[PDB]
Amino acid sequence: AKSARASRIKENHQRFKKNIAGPVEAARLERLSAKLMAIAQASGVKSGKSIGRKDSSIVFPM
Amino acid sequence: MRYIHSEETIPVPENLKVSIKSRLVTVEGPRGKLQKDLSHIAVNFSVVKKGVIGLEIHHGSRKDVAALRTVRTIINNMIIGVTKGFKYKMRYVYAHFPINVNVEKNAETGCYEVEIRNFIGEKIVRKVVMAPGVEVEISKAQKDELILSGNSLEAVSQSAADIQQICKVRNKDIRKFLDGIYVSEKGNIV
Amino acid sequence: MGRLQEYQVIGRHLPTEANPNPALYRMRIFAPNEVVAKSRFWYFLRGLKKVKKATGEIVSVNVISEKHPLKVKNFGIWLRYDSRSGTHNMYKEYRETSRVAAVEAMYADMAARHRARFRSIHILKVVELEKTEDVKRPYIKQLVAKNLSFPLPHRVPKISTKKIFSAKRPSTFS
Amino acid sequence: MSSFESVVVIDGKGHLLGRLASIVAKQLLSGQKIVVVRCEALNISGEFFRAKLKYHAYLRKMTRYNPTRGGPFHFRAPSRIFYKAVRGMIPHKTARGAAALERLKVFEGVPPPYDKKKKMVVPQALRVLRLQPGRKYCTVGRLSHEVGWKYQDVVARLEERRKAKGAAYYERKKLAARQLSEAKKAAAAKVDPKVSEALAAYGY
Amino acid sequence: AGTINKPKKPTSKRKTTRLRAKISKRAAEKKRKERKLARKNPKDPGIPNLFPYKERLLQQREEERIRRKEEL
Amino acid sequence: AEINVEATSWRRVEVGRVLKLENGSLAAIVEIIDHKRVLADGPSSDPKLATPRGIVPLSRALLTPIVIPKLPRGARTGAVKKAWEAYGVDAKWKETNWAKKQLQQERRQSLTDFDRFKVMRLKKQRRFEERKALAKI
Amino acid sequence: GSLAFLPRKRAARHRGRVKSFPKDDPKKPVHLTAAMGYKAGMTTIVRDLDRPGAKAHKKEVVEAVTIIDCPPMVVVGLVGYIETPRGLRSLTTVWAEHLSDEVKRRFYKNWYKSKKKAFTKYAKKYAENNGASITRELERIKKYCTVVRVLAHTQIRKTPLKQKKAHLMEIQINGGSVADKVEFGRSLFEKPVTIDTIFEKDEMIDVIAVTKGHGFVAGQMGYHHRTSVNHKIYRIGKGDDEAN
Amino acid sequence: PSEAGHRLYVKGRHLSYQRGRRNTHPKTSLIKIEGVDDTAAANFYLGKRVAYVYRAQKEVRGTKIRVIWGKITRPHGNSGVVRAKFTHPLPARSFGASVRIMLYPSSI
RNA sequence: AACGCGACGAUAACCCGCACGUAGACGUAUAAGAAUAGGCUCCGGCCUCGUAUCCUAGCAGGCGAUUCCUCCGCCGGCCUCGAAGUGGCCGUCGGUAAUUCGCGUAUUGCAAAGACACGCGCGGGAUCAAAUCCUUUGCAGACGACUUAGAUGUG
Repeated sequence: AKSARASRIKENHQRFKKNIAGPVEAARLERLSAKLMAIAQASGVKSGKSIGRKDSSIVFPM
Repeated sequence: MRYIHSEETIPVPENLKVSIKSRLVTVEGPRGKLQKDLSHIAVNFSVVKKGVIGLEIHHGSRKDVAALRTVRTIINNMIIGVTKGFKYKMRYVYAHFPINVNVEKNAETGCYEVEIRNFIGEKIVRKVVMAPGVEVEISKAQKDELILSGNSLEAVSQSAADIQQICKVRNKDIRKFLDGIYVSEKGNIV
Repeated sequence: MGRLQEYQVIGRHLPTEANPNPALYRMRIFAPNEVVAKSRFWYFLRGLKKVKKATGEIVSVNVISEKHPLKVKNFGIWLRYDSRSGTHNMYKEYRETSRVAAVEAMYADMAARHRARFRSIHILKVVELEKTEDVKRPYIKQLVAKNLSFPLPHRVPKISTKKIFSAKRPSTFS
Repeated sequence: MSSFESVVVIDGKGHLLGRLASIVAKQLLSGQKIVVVRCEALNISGEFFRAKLKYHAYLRKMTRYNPTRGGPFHFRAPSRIFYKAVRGMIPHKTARGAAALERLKVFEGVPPPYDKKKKMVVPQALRVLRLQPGRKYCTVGRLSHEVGWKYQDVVARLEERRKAKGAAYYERKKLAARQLSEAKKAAAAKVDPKVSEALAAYGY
Repeated sequence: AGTINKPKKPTSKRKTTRLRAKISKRAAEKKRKERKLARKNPKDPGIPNLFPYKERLLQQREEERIRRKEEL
Repeated sequence: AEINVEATSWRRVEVGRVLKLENGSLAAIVEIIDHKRVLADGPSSDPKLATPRGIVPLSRALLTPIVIPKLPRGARTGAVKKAWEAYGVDAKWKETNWAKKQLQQERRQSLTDFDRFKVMRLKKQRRFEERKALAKI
Repeated sequence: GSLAFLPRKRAARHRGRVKSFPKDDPKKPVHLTAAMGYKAGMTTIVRDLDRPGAKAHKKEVVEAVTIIDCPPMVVVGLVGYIETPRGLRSLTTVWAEHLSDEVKRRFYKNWYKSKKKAFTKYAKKYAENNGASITRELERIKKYCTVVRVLAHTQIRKTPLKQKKAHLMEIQINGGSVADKVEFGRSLFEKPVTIDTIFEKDEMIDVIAVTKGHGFVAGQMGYHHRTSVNHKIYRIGKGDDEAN
Repeated sequence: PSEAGHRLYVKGRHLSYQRGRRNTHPKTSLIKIEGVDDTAAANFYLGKRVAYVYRAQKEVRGTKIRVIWGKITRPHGNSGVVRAKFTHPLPARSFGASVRIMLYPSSI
């Protein structure tokens, strides 16, 4: 019997992944993301748009 | 013996554009552009006359002059590809199960895909991805024959070998089972 | 074998009442110094004929300076080295300005390519090629070829071994 | 030439593993602080199959009992490979060797604190200056990737971003050179010919 | 072969002193045996052809022979 | 039929090429011995640039751009001196960029302590002129 | 036994670590990757088999099926990870105001004797127009981060257990650009997420738990962290339907 | 403000003692002086005064600085390394330590 | 990793007492990348050479001018930096030989214990915020260990 890691079995599994389970999982995740979105919608420094500082074993002590 | 100097010459036709910046030989012709990096060998390029490129080695060995000869040949093949281009007439034979071949332009990646069916009756469909830059057509002049046309000799030959290798018989007497897809003609477009 | 010198050594058998006035034999020896030259001379005489050191005397030792040290020229050397199998003859060509330099390059090439030692190499003859076209060896005839002009690609520049750290990356175009 | 520095940064691209590591070890014993970058860009002579064969033999070397104490830990990071070389050349079991190892730091890629710093090279270890043109060579990063190193792509994108920022820095350096040279000429237009001739005579 | 991926047992180049001593003794025995066989018991190559002045050397040899005949 | 080749244009060693030794003198090549050693001589009247006729190693030799046009092979000291004076090798060496660097290095080495202090002051002044100019620009 | 699962170690954490998430590509639409529940028990179902080529095709098949009680989970945080030559690392996390009593019990160990002070200054920072700092953290996540996870907690106060401490876990957001997924999480803050939202009907998943410790009759036998792969959700029930 | 240096010495590194392969002699030390790499430079630096400065974690004369004095005597090898003799041998953990070579006595 | 790392939450600040102030700094200044049978560029030209550049004067570096608007430094604003996180610009203020002076330096002899302030510390006192012990739980248990729940409550 061919091993579970055989090249032929891997190629057939990849073909199955790209041709059969692909669209099914795509539509599944599409409706899932749709329901996710349904539930979800259901001065620079002074405003915080500019990223600033909050609040060393890489460099030798100086 | 450490030969002091050796040179070879490559003539170029009147209708090409050859450029070597560091070692990237880029040749421009009517059909397109072919670029190959030759950074793995030590050669000195020059233009020794109006239309002949001189490739030289100084203080090199016999292996180095052999490299000069082979790189000369590769450059000449690039010139031939950009002037005339290469054609491979491929033939397929069957005994009782007719082989079906379909070539399609996969638009994404812009590449040909060749699918082979009913090869000795196996339900598997052998799909081979095609080399970039070379074109495949189903010949109408002869039957059970394909044409592989391209600019790059290396690409077209590797693709033809890939087809002739994917269509290979397993665990059967080769003396009796003669099915397969085989190289028939190798030439220039012109 | 070192900075060699060419010595003309003349020796003779000791005089005897029965046989006075011997024939006064002569040789040319490439040796680092006069003592080695005399040792080589007596070795060759005892190897060839019966005359030995105890029964002979060296009447002359002289240096043979190269006639034109400032001229590059071609040498052909006929040699007979002894290997594991036996004595083998060779003729090798060299390009130098002096006979001693030719012999030194000869010894270096012999040691490098055939593992032949000083005790195993016998210098049978060395000759200056008077006229061109007497060159038979490609590795000299290529230098003898007319209008020789070549570059020197991939020159590693001399950076002092004591300058460990370099700020700029060397270039090899000089 | 025989210069003493606070710390020496060595760009590891194009350097022979053994020669560079030996020089670094000698510098550590001399007391000079050394840091090495682009350990993935380090180079090893010979052929890549020879390199894979020897390091796979190293992997084959294991202790019999649980590989947790006293067992050879096979570090697949290129920086740790350089560290293993330097450690083999360092008297690592002594206090002096421990001090040298603490003085040494090795990294993969170039973090910002050293990308905003100058990188030195060692001529005695450069692949270009040392190996014959016809000889083959291999990459420590490629060896590490094919033996098990997991972050070749990470350092790839980080290095590319560093390349973009360095290109921008060079463009601003070009502009600075423009202004500097133009200032040289404009000031030299009225630079007190006496003092200018004084500088010329003294050689500056 | 898959030696590249799975190396085998290494062959140690660290010679042992016992092996070195045995080799030394046996080689000495070999030298003595060669000497014993030799005591038991039971062509010049010439001037090379490629020499540029071999003809001149031959003429000198013939002339030297003529002078030897004249002397004797 | 257009060819665009950008390769490295090395300097060729030939009879007439003048090389700079490690001792700072110049010598024209008279004839090439091997691929690593040559015969060279500099009959320069200047004592600093003078070089005796002899064997020069190409490893210790550095190729200068100056070349003697039609120096015959085997030209002896008189002919080489004639070619040197006729072609003006000394003047072209003085014009060469390498000689400028050599003079600058020798002169920096010959600077004394008080000369160094004057260099300090005078560089400070010259710097003052530029510093302002750079703001202006 | 198998060498991949020895020596027999106790599970360091009673919850169970996810370790590996599915690989991310930007092309898919946004979605969470994980959810949590509580193993209630198992029942028996009979099914009209729809497996072509099977002996029992189109026949009654009796199977045993696990029930996992899955109350809605509450989003209370976002985290931004950065990719480094030393792996992924937590760059910065943002919390939500009005954190639940039960997630606070998770933050505490002795809740009965401790005055409830956790995250009080953080809520104050939200309240006192440090939205500058808030947007700063969110912009940092959008600009520097490549992987974002939503902190979500499951609610014992709805589960029928004597427990009262909630359950927290990080859940990766895949299928989109970093800015898109950060905006999605920001919308997600303070909203329950259902299992109808996270997972869906008749689908194959992976389940992580800690297998039981067989104690009191060479060492630890039981209580092992196990992620069993390839288990098929057949049904999702609603609670409120009463026709579940 | 001067904004300049006060250094009147040449930097060096105490590296090791005069040693064979398995036998060391602490009475004499090896010093690598900065900038010198030849026997001529070592000859220039011959006969010189040398100071090793270290901290003490206790004040004796109002300072924790202690100085061990010595002299560069004759060169070592060909790399410009020089040999030095002190009143007291340098500790041992000063292998690789900074040392000051003075400019006196001067022959200029 | 029980002596590898990160993000986050929540803390320990006061009163009295008393105890001390470098595995190697001395200008510890200098970021393109990339190739080395090519590269750089100002597009003129340039490349063996870091043998370079920057900086470099004043009581261990004073006072006052002369005179300069050149650099340096501190804080704010604007943005910027995430691989083990920072720099630029602008603005304020302080200092500032580029030029040129007059004042003081000594006898430390020809080289080799005062006050104040700032911190790290301990001995007690009370202050938070917690952890552990205790009880309970039993998805756990050779014993440790682990999941919970005990201060108003869906306890």
